Amino acid sequence: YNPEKKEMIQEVIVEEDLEPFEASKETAEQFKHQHGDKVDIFEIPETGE
Amino acid sequence: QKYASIVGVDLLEEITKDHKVLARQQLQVLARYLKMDLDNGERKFLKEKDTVAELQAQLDYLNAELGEFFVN
Amino acid sequence: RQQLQVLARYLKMDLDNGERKFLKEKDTVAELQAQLDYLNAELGEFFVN
Amino acid sequence: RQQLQVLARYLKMDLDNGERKFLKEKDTVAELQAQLDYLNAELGEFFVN
Amino acid sequence: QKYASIVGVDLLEEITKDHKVLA
Repeated sequence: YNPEKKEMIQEVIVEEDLEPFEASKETAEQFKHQHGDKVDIFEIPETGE
Repeated sequence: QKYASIVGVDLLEEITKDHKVLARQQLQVLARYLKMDLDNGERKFLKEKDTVAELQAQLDYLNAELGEFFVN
Repeated sequence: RQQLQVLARYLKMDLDNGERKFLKEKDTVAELQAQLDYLNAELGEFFVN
Repeated sequence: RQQLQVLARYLKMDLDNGERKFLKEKDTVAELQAQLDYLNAELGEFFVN
Repeated sequence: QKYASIVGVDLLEEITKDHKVLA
């Protein structure tokens, strides 16, 4: 804890689609459940990720 | 080298990649300009693959209950 | 549109692969829904429920 | 604009590097102008000229 | 090998191409 640098988080709306990242199956379904329409999740058929 | 200890085990074309990255990114922006959805296809597919599994479950159930002989 | 097509062709990328696989699954549904609608005809709603 | 950005990112090129270095020099000026405005306050115009 | 029988005769840069195709 450095009171000169007190960590908060601001909610922003993605004005334009993000660069994809890899998650586990479990963690991706967790993103899909939260975001609905506003996320796309696709199995990478080699890895399973 | 710590896996090695426990089990007992002892011991050019990244330029063609960096172009295809650029082409991939260039494609994405043209798509975004054309209001074009390069996943719409695969999305609708995954959603139909679910309705099949669902109907195949209903139909596999009735074979369990009545038997092959009666359904044929 | 034309510029997109040539980048796709360069990336060995198939912008229909999605819709093709879909149309081919929509057929296997119609087929299973026919088999299942048949058995409701034969046994009746009351017996299948 | 978007097409430009991706070519830049491909060229490991930094379209802000210029403006960043500038803002950081505009600060060292304000800082030296403060030191120099101070000494005019203390000694006076007449003595510094 | 059938020409060989009649006459009597016994026996990297395809990536720069694929770009120039695109251009």
